Order: sequence, then structure tokens, then C-alpha cells
Amino acid sequence: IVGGSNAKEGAWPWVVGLYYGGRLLCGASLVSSDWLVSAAACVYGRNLEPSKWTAILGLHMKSNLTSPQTVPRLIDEIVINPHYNRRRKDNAIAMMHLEFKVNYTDYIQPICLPEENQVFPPGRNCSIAGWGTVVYQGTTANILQEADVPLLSNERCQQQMPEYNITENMICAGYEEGGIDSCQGDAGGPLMCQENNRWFLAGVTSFGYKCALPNRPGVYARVSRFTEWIQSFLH
Amino acid sequence: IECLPGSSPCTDALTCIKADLFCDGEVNCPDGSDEDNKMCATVCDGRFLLTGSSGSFQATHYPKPSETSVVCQWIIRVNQGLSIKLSFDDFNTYYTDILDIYEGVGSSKILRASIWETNPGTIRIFSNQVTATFLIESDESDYVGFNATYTAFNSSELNNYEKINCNFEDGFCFWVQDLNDDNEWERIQGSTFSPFTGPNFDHTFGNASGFYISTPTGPGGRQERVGLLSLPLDPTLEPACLSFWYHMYGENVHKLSINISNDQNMEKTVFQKEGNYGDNWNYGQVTLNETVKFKVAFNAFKNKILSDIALDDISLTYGICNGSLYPEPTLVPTPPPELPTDCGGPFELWEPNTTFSSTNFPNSYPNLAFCVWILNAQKGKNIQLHFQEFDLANINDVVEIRDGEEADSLLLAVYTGPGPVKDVFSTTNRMTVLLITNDVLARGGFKANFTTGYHLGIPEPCKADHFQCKNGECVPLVNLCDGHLHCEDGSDEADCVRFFNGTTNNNGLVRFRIQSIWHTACAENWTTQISNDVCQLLGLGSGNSSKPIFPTDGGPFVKLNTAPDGHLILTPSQQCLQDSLIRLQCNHKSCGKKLAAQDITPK
Amino acid sequence: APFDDDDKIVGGYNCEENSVPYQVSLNSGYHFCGGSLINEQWVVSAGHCYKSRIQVRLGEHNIEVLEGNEQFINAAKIIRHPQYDRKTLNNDIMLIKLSSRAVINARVSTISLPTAPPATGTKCLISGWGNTASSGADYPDELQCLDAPVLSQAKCEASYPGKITSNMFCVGFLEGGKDSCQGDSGGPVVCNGQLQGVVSWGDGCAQKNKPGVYTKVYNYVKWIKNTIAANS
Ligand SMILES: *[C@@H]1O[C@H](CO)[C@@H](O[C@@H]2O[C@H](CO)[C@@H](O[C@@H]3O[C@H](CO)[C@@H](O)[C@H](O[C@H]4O[C@H](CO)[C@@H](O)[C@H](O)[C@@H]4O)[C@@H]3O)[C@H](O)[C@H]2NC(C)=O)[C@H](O)[C@H]1NC(C)=O
Ligand SMILES: *[C@@H]1O[C@H](CO)[C@@H](O[C@@H]2O[C@H](CO)[C@@H](O[C@@H]3O[C@H](CO)[C@@H](O)[C@H](O[C@H]4O[C@H](CO)[C@@H](O)[C@H](O)[C@@H]4O)[C@@H]3O)[C@H](O)[C@H]2NC(C)=O)[C@H](O)[C@H]1NC(C)=O
Ligand SMILES: *[C@@H]1O[C@H](CO)[C@@H](O[C@@H]2O[C@H](CO)[C@@H](O[C@@H]3O[C@H](CO[C@H]4O[C@H](CO)[C@@H](O)[C@H](O)[C@@H]4O)[C@@H](O)[C@H](O)[C@@H]3O)[C@H](O)[C@H]2NC(C)=O)[C@H](O)[C@H]1NC(C)=O
Ligand SMILES: *[C@@H]1O[C@H](CO)[C@@H](O[C@@H]2O[C@H](CO)[C@@H](O[C@@H]3O[C@H](CO[C@H]4O[C@H](CO)[C@@H](O)[C@H](O)[C@@H]4O)[C@@H](O)[C@H](O)[C@@H]3O)[C@H](O)[C@H]2NC(C)=O)[C@H](O)[C@H]1NC(C)=O
Ligand SMILES: *[C@@H]1O[C@H](CO[C@@H]2O[C@H](CO)[C@@H](O[C@@H]3O[C@H](CO)[C@@H](O)[C@H](O[C@H]4O[C@H](CO)[C@@H](O)[C@H](O)[C@@H]4O)[C@@H]3O)[C@H](O)[C@H]2NC(C)=O)[C@@H](O)[C@H](O)[C@H]1NC(C)=O
Ligand SMILES: *[C@@H]1O[C@H](CO)[C@@H](O[C@@H]2O[C@H](CO)[C@@H](O[C@@H]3O[C@H](CO)[C@@H](O)[C@H](O)[C@@H]3O)[C@H](O)[C@H]2NC(C)=O)[C@H](O)[C@H]1NC(C)=O
Ligand SMILES: *[C@@H]1O[C@H](CO)[C@@H](O[C@@H]2O[C@H](CO)[C@@H](O[C@@H]3O[C@H](CO)[C@@H](O)[C@H](O)[C@@H]3O)[C@H](O)[C@H]2NC(C)=O)[C@H](O)[C@H]1NC(C)=O
Ligand SMILES: *[C@@H]1O[C@H](CO[C@@H]2O[C@H](CO)[C@@H](O[C@@H]3O[C@H](CO)[C@@H](O)[C@H](O)[C@@H]3O)[C@H](O)[C@H]2NC(C)=O)[C@@H](O)[C@H](O)[C@H]1NC(C)=O
Ligand SMILES: *[C@@H]1O[C@H](CO)[C@@H](O[C@@H]2O[C@H](CO)[C@@H](O)[C@H](O)[C@H]2NC(C)=O)[C@H](O)[C@H]1NC(C)=O
Ligand SMILES: *[C@@H]1O[C@H](CO)[C@@H](O[C@@H]2O[C@H](CO)[C@@H](O)[C@H](O)[C@H]2NC(C)=O)[C@H](O)[C@H]1NC(C)=O
Ligand SMILES: *[C@@H]1O[C@H](CO)[C@@H](O)[C@H](O)[C@H]1NC(C)=O
Ligand SMILES: *[C@@H]1O[C@H](CO)[C@@H](O)[C@H](O)[C@H]1NC(C)=O
Ligand SMILES: *[C@@H]1O[C@H](CO)[C@@H](O)[C@H](O)[C@H]1NC(C)=O
Ligand SMILES: *[C@@H]1O[C@H](CO)[C@@H](O)[C@H](O)[C@H]1NC(C)=O
Repeated sequence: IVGGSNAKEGAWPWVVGLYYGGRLLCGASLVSSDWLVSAAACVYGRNLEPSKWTAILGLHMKSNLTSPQTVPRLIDEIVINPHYNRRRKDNAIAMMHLEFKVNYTDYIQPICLPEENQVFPPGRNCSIAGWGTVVYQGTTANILQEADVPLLSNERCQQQMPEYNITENMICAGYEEGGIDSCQGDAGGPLMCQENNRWFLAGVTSFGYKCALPNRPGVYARVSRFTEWIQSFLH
Repeated sequence: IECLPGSSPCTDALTCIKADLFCDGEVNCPDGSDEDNKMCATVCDGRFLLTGSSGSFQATHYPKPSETSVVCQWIIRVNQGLSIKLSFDDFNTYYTDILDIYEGVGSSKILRASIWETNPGTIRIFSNQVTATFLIESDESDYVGFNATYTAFNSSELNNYEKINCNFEDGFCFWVQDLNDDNEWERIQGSTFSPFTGPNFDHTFGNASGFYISTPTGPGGRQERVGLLSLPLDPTLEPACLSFWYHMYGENVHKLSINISNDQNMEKTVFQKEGNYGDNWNYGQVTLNETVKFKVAFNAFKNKILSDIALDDISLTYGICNGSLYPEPTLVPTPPPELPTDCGGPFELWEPNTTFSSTNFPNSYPNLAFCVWILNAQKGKNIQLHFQEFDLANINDVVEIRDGEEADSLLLAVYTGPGPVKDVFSTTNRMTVLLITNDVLARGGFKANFTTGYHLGIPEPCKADHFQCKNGECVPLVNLCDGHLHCEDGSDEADCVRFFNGTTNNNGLVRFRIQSIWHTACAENWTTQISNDVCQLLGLGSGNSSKPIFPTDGGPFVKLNTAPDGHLILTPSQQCLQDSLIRLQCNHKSCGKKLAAQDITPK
Repeated sequence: APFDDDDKIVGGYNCEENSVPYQVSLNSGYHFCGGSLINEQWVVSAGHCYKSRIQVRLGEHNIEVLEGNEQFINAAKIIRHPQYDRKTLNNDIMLIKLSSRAVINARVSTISLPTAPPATGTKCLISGWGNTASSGADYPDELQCLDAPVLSQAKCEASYPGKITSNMFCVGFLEGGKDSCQGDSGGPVVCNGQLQGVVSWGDGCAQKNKPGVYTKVYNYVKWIKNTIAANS
């Protein structure tokens, strides 16, 4: 994909990987002690048998799953936001339930949900996490990739990508000249923007036209309107 | 005198040359010792050079099975202008008889010929030197050998008839493969591999015993060009008609064309076919009249696997072409691409109508399905989707159940794959059923009763004023927000403590509900331990400093006390001295902070 | 331009033989076939892949990019079943003896010989260089591996117009893609930890209805053992 960079170990403890059938298919973010937040596009038709999904928390290297800091877990319950339609490409947010619970060993920590009356001006660099590739049709990198993209308002996103209705429930991000994106390669996972003290869940990585294409921002799920829905599976 | 690895010295021991240049038909040693018969230990026959007009050579262990792996190669040279005609007698062997024949020496040895498991037959090479190489496929005792003879004749006395007339019974007769393309032809007897493409029989003989040529049957996945050339044809006072049979079987057949090249460089195409014509031999007929010498080139464009093209029964006659008894070939019809979008079918599924039936459930449903059923009921009712039989493929086709009654649909569950599936209960009177499928390998489908009523799927409410959890179990008194466990879902411990008259998400007055009554708490024995206990009850982080404001609650406030067992004591008694409601503040939980041992390199 | 898809859907394609160490590739200047590593010195593949020169690649991840975990072994011996017809694809199975002992690692390993043939519904893993994309006009460099169940013998025999023998059975479908992933004219087909198919042929490039035909090696395990004993 080109645009990301290698992330230090433990820098993003809330970013976790999801495996279906032994292959890295999706990515999720920790928000509680027994639940994850992931894109609902990757659970489209694989929730009838919640036994083939394996959640790897604290994953940093795909070819290495033996460190004590990484605690593999199984997913027994997957839920989908009812507002998902797959035609309007809106409300593509899903949650997964861990086996029993999770620990906090300085490498598995929960992401901070958006609060009420929060302002997110466009143009600020919000970090994007995920296992990208080296080309548009490559393979997921063995090292977690990190990158920063400027926030874009919903007004310009429709003009840049007329093919998508976008709507106020989705927030886009990307560069005018492109070159850095995470639309293809993997599910991506959470969109993170920092606020001095608490990394907030700025968004969830969602569909996109094409990576690195100018005037083609990547679409992300607006978690600020999903805070109440997410705050229903917390201990 | 020593030579570098990978090289061998000559007899004169004056220079070192590569070992692969020895016994190849091209002189490389200064003294010419590389072509000597004694140096080139053929072993198969004992002779390497055949410079006479006739002769013979034999393979190793001709009368008895061989148990030794020895590479054998022969070179036959004649005077310039003479064509060497090979002949073979016995090649019926379970492989292990790979024979390589190449026209000339040097770079021309690429894809001239590679014959095994069949009789090579009469092979003619229009060159002064012929390179014949025998390679053993295995050392197992399952091969016998062969002995072949050769003869030479004037190659320029051939007329236009002999240069073209060839049933391919014995090799290419007088035809020479092209060299400007990627891969050339090969000799195949009987049916070819990769079913549904390539000929299954020979046109000349009529069954599998015949001999012909075709594109290679190797399971490749790349596009290659195959070409065949012809000997120069002397000008004639009468035009000549070319008769040939071409076989074009395969879904990936691109194009078969013939180019005529003369001394004037006026290349033209008189024959051209495209597409798949099935497993049928098609007769070709073209008329050629050139005042100068010209050559006939067969151009075949081979695509990826299942794109085989075959040629057989090529001959040249005299005069204008007559009426073609065999008509023009017919292309295999393509599947109709007419509107593969969707079928629609039963758009509406409501009313007392009977069970859904698409009249094709046992066999298959239309591909690229996007139909909807729209399960509707009366006001106040729900929808129950009880499946009869479910059978789908892997995760590419899904069944969607939506309960939004409009564009703002509420997805309930997704069902796909083989095996039984659970029933679906809606919350509204309208259920949207969407069936999205791929364009290939449709399954049987599914059927349902869609029978429902009033409040189906919702568990009956508990009696005797007992609290009902998500599972429907009874929680009368014991597990009413008191840190216990009754139901598996755990909803019996729902947060009964919340901020009241607050300002932010963590600042506000204390409000408690022991069982069913909301009330505040006193400040008689409040301490840090009680602060963190309420923080845990509020689902927040560490406690923060708080200041009382005023005792504005005249109701039955609860007195909080610490206990040695770690359980907070809740006494609903109005006993407090100098009461003052506390504006409790608790810090946030451990959110996504970079608390790991992260450091940067000061360089 | 959305060639494959406009959403983050990859189809669950395996990441270059991830957790599938029983896949090998046959090379004769280009990829043409594949097989399964039955043991440290032998491989099993369909008998229609016979070539003058065959190079065996073990643990290949990318066709062009070499990750250093690929072992190249020349075909020291090539032996096919004596009853394999050149016209009829019955007994479509061949054995190739590796000139050097295979190196066991995380991406190269042997497969246990089957002891009982599955009937239907058994999960199978089929590895082949198919099309790892939804649409396009190019050959992807990734290696495709898709799971597949086992169909009943009667249905597999009846689907084809009498082209299925007692040693053939239907395993994989491999739908979707540009023109499907076909069968790659070989490759491992291991069901429940047992190699059951070697990919024999199919009706076209798995267009529809009949996606492919697989050869059951349970009837040839005895011949494989005899060949191994004869050639040590
Ligand atoms: C193998 O056999 C072929 C037989 O074709 C032989 O090639 C030449 O064949 C032609 C015709 O059979 C011989 O006759 C010549 O034909 C050409 C045709 O254009 C004429 O131009 C030649 O004219 C000569 O003779 C005329 C008197 O009749 C002169 O006026 C004129 O200036 C020319 O000198 C001639 O009739 C031709 O002789 C042979 N070629 C040779 C070299 O004899 C081919 O040579 C044979 N192979 C070998 C190795 O000998
Ligand atoms: C068999 O012979 C036929 C001729 O009867 C020959 O057909 C060729 O077809 C092509 C079209 O596919 C003709 O057009 C050419 O197409 C190429 C494609 O790139 C062009 O580049 C060519 O243009 C050149 O010449 C121009 C000047 O005329 C230049 O301005 C330009 O920059 C190019 O240099 C050209 O338009 C082509 O004319 C014919 N004929 C030929 C090539 O002689 C066919 O290819 C032959 N097949 C085989 C297998 O030999
Ligand atoms: C193969 O054979 C073909 C036929 O045998 C050849 O076709 C020849 O093509 C040329 C053009 O390149 C023609 O030449 C033209 O002829 C016309 C005829 O007009 C006259 O017609 C009658 C004839 O008696 C006469 O009475 C009238 O008064 C006209 O004067 C001319 O008008 C043109 O200017 C031009 O010269 C040939 O006529 C034609 N052949 C025949 C028999 O018609 C073909 O060239 C040969 N070669 C190939 C490679 O195809
Ligand atoms: C369960 O649902 C099925 C639909 O999926 C029912 O089949 C019929 O489907 C049609 C499709 O539009 C419905 O539409 C009606 O079609 C009739 C056709 O009547 C024709 O004949 C009369 C003379 O009797 C003539 O006057 C008409 O012009 C037509 O030539 C129309 O008359 C209606 O106005 C309407 O468009 C049917 O309602 C539907 N039911 C029928 C035909 O009974 C299926 O019947 C349903 N099951 C049960 C038990 O009712
Ligand atoms: C597939 O079809 C083949 C075809 O049958 C064989 O056909 C060839 C020619 O088409 C026959 O060969 C000739 O047959 C005639 C008539 O019998 C015979 O007189 C010929 O003998 C002359 O030539 C020989 C030298 O070859 C010479 O020694 C003789 O004195 C004489 O001059 C010549 O043999 C051949 O005979 C046919 N075969 C048979 C058995 O009659 C079948 O043979 C296959 O069985 C068919 N099936 C398969 C699976 O191949
Ligand atoms: C999270 O991880 C811990 C350990 O990795 C899991 O086990 C818990 O470990 C703690 C140790 O700090 C236990 O506390 C201590 O237990 C010993 C047992 O003898 C006791 O003697 C001490 O007084 C102290 O209580 C804790 O009991 C133990 N958990 C259980 C249920 O026994 C833990 O299960 C993991 N998961 C979570 C916390 O959700
Ligand atoms: C947020 O990210 C954006 C994008 O990375 C930053 O904006 C631009 O970042 C590029 C780096 O690729 C800067 O390019 C560099 O510019 C300098 C001159 O300033 C030049 O010498 C270099 O060769 C290179 O081209 C670009 O200047 C920068 N633009 C601006 C307006 O800063 C942005 O800085 C990031 N935000 C923060 C707070 O860091
Ligand atoms: C649509 O629903 C069909 C209903 O199933 C029926 O359920 C009744 C329950 O009252 C069955 O009656 C029972 O019969 C028993 C004797 O066989 C009695 O002992 C018992 O007390 C009770 O009366 C009835 O047998 C059963 N089947 C039929 C054909 O009525 C169901 O059969 C369909 O599968 C279902 N279709 C779907 C889910 O697609
Ligand atoms: C795509 O977006 C357009 C623009 O907002 C939608 O059109 C409006 O939808 C709202 C709510 O459904 C209506 O109140 C407006 O009247 C519509 N028109 C305008 C001009 O605002 C549209 O519904 C969206 N979805 C599609 C086109 O499928
Ligand atoms: C209780 O919360 C208050 C804020 O409402 C804390 O006061 C500040 O906390 C920040 C921590 O982010 C410190 O950097 C400041 O120095 C604190 N003081 C001021 C005046 O801003 C207070 O520390 C909290 N109490 C405890 C015990 O943590
Ligand atoms: C795998 O290797 C990485 C490389 O630094 C190491 O940090 C990790 O502890 C190893 N084990 C795992 C990820 O289980
Ligand atoms: C090959 O040798 C055999 C002797 O068994 C003989 O009958 C046959 O004629 C020989 N072949 C040729 C072409 O001379
Ligand atoms: C065409 O018909 C004539 C009519 O007598 C015949 O002589 C000739 O052999 C036939 N075939 C040709 C010219 O190829
Ligand atoms: C909360 O605020 C309202 C309005 O400001 C006031 O009427 C009410 O008395 C307050 N609650 C308490 C407990 O004083």
C-alpha cells in the first residue's frame, strides 16, 4: 500500500488481530475486559458458527505468537449493529465477545471511547493502525504498520468520492495528493486520534475506493454516534 | 596442465573449453578432437559420426533390458544440399525412450523435436547436420531400446505437391517449425490430455492409432505463439489450391491464421478462424497464385490452459479451388449474457399464503440473486422465520433478515453454509428477507413457514414481582444489585448507582438503589475506601477528592460502611449527624495510554 | 479504480501457505503443476504432469519473490502407475523421488498417509496457484488455498456424463474470482490430515456445475508403498 511505518512494540496495546481459519482476516480494538470493536464488513456471513474466529490480543508480529505478553483468545459471540445495510455502506461496526475475560499486562489495554460534546476539527493528524502491504495487491505485513492522516469533513468527502453517499454517520480521512492510505490490504481496525492524555477511538477503519489515490479519502466509522451502542457490553 | 571446473581439455591439451561443447556437432577444439568417435563414447552403438549416405545405429542393450543409465547422442552429417530422412522400427516402450532430434547445431537446438512413448516415424531434416539425442527417463528395467537408419536425397528436386502434402503419419514430413515464436509444435498420437479441449482422435486414420500434430498439452498458464513454416515453392503457370484440416477445441482458443510471405515482402492473410468450434475437424481451402517464390506459414496463437489447436491432413492440389464439400465451421454458442442481474420472483411474502416455493428449490436458485420477500404482519405482531431445510456454499452467499420496515433496516442475523439454522424472531410487524448470492454454483436454497403471532420469541415475564434478567430467570431479592450471580448473562448486576444533579460524566451527587427505591447516601462515615467502592460500582477509575454541598435529600438515605470481607455495607436507615450530600467525583478508568516501556533513540 | 472490490473483503485467501506445510510446486521453466509432500523423499501428484525435466520447489510462497524458505530439488526419479492410460485419466497419479532429503521447517512438512477414505462432509485443504482476486486481467503472484468439503460418491459420479471411475471423487469447487482458481493441474488435497486428492481434471476452468475431478489415492497407497520400498 505504501504510506505506513513500523510501530514499536507496546505503542498500540489496544490494536488486536482477528484470525478466521488460521488467516489474518480482520482487526479489532479492545474497549472492555471481554469485548472487542471491529469492522462489521469482515463479519458479514461468518457469525453463524462463532467458533472459527480466534482473537489475538497484543499481536505485533504475525509469525510469532509465543510471548507471554500476547494472550491468544477465542471468540464465542459476535454481534452486528442492526443499522448495517451493506448497501448504504453505513454503520459498519461489529463487536466480539472474548472467552472469559482479559488481563492488563501493559500490552493489552482498552481504547478510550468518544465522550459527549467532543469536537474533532478536520485537518488534525489521527493515527491509523493495521497490517498493510507493500503494494496495492500485496500481502499483510508481518509487522504492524502505523501512519497518520488528516481528518476530513463529510462535506468534502462526497465531492471527492461522488460514488459513495458517505452521510453524516461516517467520517472520512485522507490526503489531497494521496500516497498514504489503508483502504486495501486488511480490515485496518481502529482509527486513533490523540488528545494529550487519552487516545480516543476516533473511528473504525471501513471501506474505501482505492488506496493512495488522490481525492479518494478513506471512509471510517463514526464512533462518536456509536458510543451508546458500544457502552452496552461493559463490566 | 589443468582446466577450470565445468570445462574439459582437448586432445592437444592446448586450451580448455566447456564440456557441454563436446560431441554437439560443432567443432570447438583447435584440433577438432571434440567430434572424434573414440572421444565421444556413445556406448549405445559405439559410433558417433555417420558421414555416409546411409547407415544405422542402435541403443544400449537392444536385445535385453538395460540396468545402466548412459546418455547417448548421435550426429549425422551429409553433403550440402542433401536432406537426411530418418526411419524408425520399434518404439513401443513404457516411456524411458526420450528422443531429442534437432535441426542443425548451435542455438537451433531449442524445441525442434522431443519424442517419447510413440513411434517417431519417418523424420526429414533440411540441414547438413542432424543432432539426435537419446535421454533415459529412468534406470528401472522397463525399456528395451531402438535401432534407426537414415538416407540422404536431393532436397531441391521436390515439387510443390510433396512439400505440402503431409498426413502427419510420420512426423512433419517436409515441414519445418518456425523460430520467431515462443513455443513450437510436437507430435501426439491419439487423444490428448486436458479433457474438453484438443483432438480425441486422428483425422487421417480415424481413431487413436493415427499420428498428427497439435499445440503442447503441458498445463501452462501463459500465452504462447506457435508457428509452422513451409519450404519455398517455385512459381507455377497455374494457381494452386491448399487443402488442410484444422482442429480448434478449447474455451481459450484465440486465433488461427495463415500468412503468405514472398520475395516482395507482401505478407497477406487468406485464412483466419477465431473462437471454439468444438471437437470437430474443420476443412480449410484457400487459393494462392504468386509470380515469385513464396512460403506458407501456419500461425497459431495459444492462450493459457485449455486452448489447444491441432492441424492434420495438409495437402496441395493444382488449379482453382472446387466446391468445398465440408461447409464452414460452426462456433460453439456462448451462454446468454442477457440480463444476469436478478430474477425478482416473489417480491411480496405476506397474507395467509402457503409455504414459499420457487419451483426450483430441489435443484438450484437463479444466480446473482437480490430478491426480497417482505414478511408483513398485523400491528402489534412480530415475525418468526422457522427454516425447514438450509443448504448453502462457503461464505460468499448470505441470507439477510432485517426488521427496520424501511430503508433504515435493522439487521438481525446472517445465515449461510450447510447445516440446520436457528429461527429468527423480529421486534416489529415487518421483516425484510434478503437473499444475496454469487454468479456461480447455486445451491438448493431454503424454505420457511413465516408463521407468527403476538409476542413470539419473547420469554414470559416473571411473576410475584420478581426481577427478570435477559435470560428470563427470577431474581426476587437476593441478586438485586448486591454483587451476586443468578443469571448466566449477568444482567442481574446492572448498575444501580448513577450520578444525579451532575455537571460532567464523572462529577455528580451520589444516587443509590438497593432494590427498587432510588436514594442518596449520607456523609457520616464516608472515607476513601467507600469512595473507591462507589467508583467500582460506577465503573470508573481511582477515587478523586470530593466536597459536600448541602443535605437536599430528605428521603431514606443509605448509610455506607466498610466491612472486613470487602463487601460494602448498605444500611437504609435515616441515622446521620450533620448530614451533607457529597458531590462525589471519580477519575476515569485506565484508558488507552502508552503506559508501556516506550523509549526513543537520542540520535 | 475498484478492480476487485470497493470494501475490505479478501475472501479469506491463505497468506502464502500459512499453516499449510504440505504443498510443493513442480517447475520446468514455469509453474505448471504441484503436489503434496508425502514423506521426506517423495511427493504425490497427478500423472498428467510428466515432463522431460521437473524441478520440485518446497515451501514456495511467491512465484517471483523468494523468501529464503524455498528448497529446490531436482526430479531424480519419475515413475507412474503401469495402469495409467494416456487416453483415459484413470489412475491419474504419479510419484517423483526427491534427489535430496526434504528439510522440515514451519513451512515444509510431510503428510500422514490415509488409512480410511472419507465418505462426505470432510473438510479438505486444496492448494493451487489460482486467481487471488475478484476481477481483473492479470495473473496474481499470491498462492491460493481454499477449504472444501467432500461430496458423495454417487452425486460426483452422476454429475459427469460417465467420466468418473471408481477412483475419482469431487472435492473442491473454488468459485468466484476472474475465471475461478481451477485446480492448478495438481497440488495437495488433504482431508482431515490425510491426502485424498491430487487434482485430476475438470470441466473447463471450474465454470459451474462440475468444478473438478480428484483422484483418490486410498486405492493406490499399496502401490505407493511398493514403489517406496523398491526405490528405498
Ligand atoms: C538438387 O536438385 C535441384 C533440382 O532443382 C538442383 O537445383 C537446380 O535445379 C534447376 C532446375 O531443376 C537446375 O536448372 C537451372 O534452373 C534454373 C531455374 O531458374 C535456371 O535459371 C538455370 O539456368 C542455367 O542454365 C541456363 C542454360 O539452360 C543458363 O542460360 C543460365 O545462365 C543458368 O546457368 C538452370 O537451368 C539447376 O542446374 C540446379 N542447380 C544446380 C547447381 O545444378 C540442385 O542444385 C540439386 N542439389 C545439388 C547439391 O546439386
Ligand atoms: C501476417 O501478415 C500481416 C500482414 O498481411 C500482418 O498484419 C499486420 O497487422 C497489424 C495490425 O495488428 C498492422 O498494423 C500494424 O500494427 C502495429 C501494432 O503496434 C503498428 O505499430 C504498426 O504501425 C507501424 O507502422 C507505422 C507506419 O505505417 C508507424 O507509424 C508506427 O509507429 C509503427 O511502426 C502497424 O500499423 C500491420 O500493418 C500488418 N502488417 C505487417 C505487420 O506487415 C501480421 O502481423 C502477420 N503475422 C505474422 C504472424 O507474421
Ligand atoms: C491471381 O489471379 C488473379 C486472377 O487470375 C489476379 O487478379 C488480377 O488482378 C489485377 C490487379 O492487380 C487485375 O488487373 C486489372 O485488370 C483490369 C481489367 O480491365 C480490363 O478488363 C478486360 C479484360 O479483357 C478488358 O477487355 C477491359 O477493356 C479492361 O481493360 C484493369 O482495368 C486494371 O487496370 C488492372 O490492370 C487483373 O485483371 C486480375 N486478373 C484477372 C484475370 O482478371 C491476381 O493478381 C493474381 N495474384 C494474386 C496474388 O492474387
Ligand atoms: C402466493 O403468492 C403468489 C405470488 O407470488 C400468488 O400468485 C399470484 O401472483 C400474482 C403475481 O402478480 C398476483 O398478482 C395478481 O395477478 C392476477 C392475475 O389474474 C389473471 O386472471 C384474471 C382472471 O381471473 C384476469 O382478470 C387478470 O387480468 C389476470 O390475467 C391479477 O388479476 C391481480 O390483479 C394481481 O395482479 C396474484 O395476486 C397471486 N395470486 C393469485 C393469482 O391467486 C399465489 O396465488 C399466492 N397464494 C395463494 C394461495 O393465493
Ligand atoms: C485403430 O485403427 C487401427 C487401423 O487398422 C490398421 O490400419 C492400417 C492402415 O490403415 C492397416 O495397415 C495395412 O492394412 C492392410 C489391410 O489389412 C494390409 O494389407 C497392409 O499390409 C501391407 O503392408 C505391410 C507393411 O505395413 C506389408 O508387410 C504387407 O505385405 C502389405 O503389403 C497394412 O498392414 C492395418 O492392417 C490395420 N490393422 C489391422 C489389425 O487390420 C487398428 O489397427 C486399431 O486396432 C484401432 N484401434 C486402436 C486402439 O488403435
Ligand atoms: C488475569 O491474570 C491473573 C494472573 O495472570 C489470573 O489469575 C489471578 O491471579 C492473581 C495473582 O495476582 C490472583 O490473586 C492471588 O491469588 C492467590 C492464589 O493463591 C492468592 O493466594 C492471593 O491472595 C491473591 O488473591 C487471583 O486470585 C487469580 N484469579 C483467580 C480467579 O484465581 C486472572 O484469572 C486473570 N483474569 C482476570 C483477572 O480476569
Ligand atoms: C501531519 O501529517 C502531514 C503529512 O505527513 C504533515 O504535513 C506535511 O508533511 C510532509 C511530510 O511528508 C512535509 O513535507 C516536508 O516539507 C519540508 C518543508 O517543511 C521539506 O523540506 C521536506 O523535504 C518535505 O517535503 C510537509 O512540509 C508537511 N506540511 C506542513 C504544512 O507541515 C504535517 O506536518 C503533520 N502534522 C504535524 C503536526 O506534524
Ligand atoms: C412448519 O411447521 C410444521 C409444524 O410441525 C408440526 O408441529 C406439530 C406440533 O403441534 C406436530 O404435531 C404433533 O404430532 C405428534 C404426533 O406426530 C403429537 O404427538 C404431538 O402432540 C403434536 O400434535 C406435527 O407433527 C408437526 N408436523 C406437521 C407436518 O404438522 C413443521 O412440520 C414444518 O417442518 C415447518 N416448516 C418449516 C420450519 O420450514
Ligand atoms: C443518499 O444521500 C441523499 C442526500 O442526502 C439522500 O437524499 C435525501 O435523503 C433524506 C433522508 O432519506 C431525505 O430527507 C431527503 O429529502 C433526500 N433528498 C435530499 C435532496 O436531501 C438519499 O436518501 C441517500 N440514499 C440514496 C440515494 O439511496
Ligand atoms: C482529581 O482530579 C483533579 C482534576 O479534576 C486533579 O487535579 C489535576 O490533575 C492533573 C492530572 O491530569 C494534574 O496534572 C494537575 O496538577 C492537578 N491539579 C490541577 C490544579 O490541575 C487531581 O490531581 C485529582 N486527584 C488525584 C488524587 O489524582
Ligand atoms: C516474536 O518476535 C518479536 C520480535 O521482537 C518479539 O518481540 C516477540 O516477543 C516474539 N514472540 C511473540 C510475538 O510471541
Ligand atoms: C533392428 O534390429 C532388428 C533385430 O532384432 C531388425 O529386425 C530390424 O530390422 C532392425 N531395424 C532396422 C531399421 O534395421
Ligand atoms: C475439380 O474438378 C475438376 C473437374 O474435372 C477435377 O478435374 C479436379 O480434379 C477437381 N479438383 C481440383 C481442381 O482440385
Ligand atoms: C437538581 O436540580 C434541580 C434544578 O436545578 C433542583 O430542582 C433539584 O432540587 C436538584 N436536586 C437536588 C437533590 O437538590
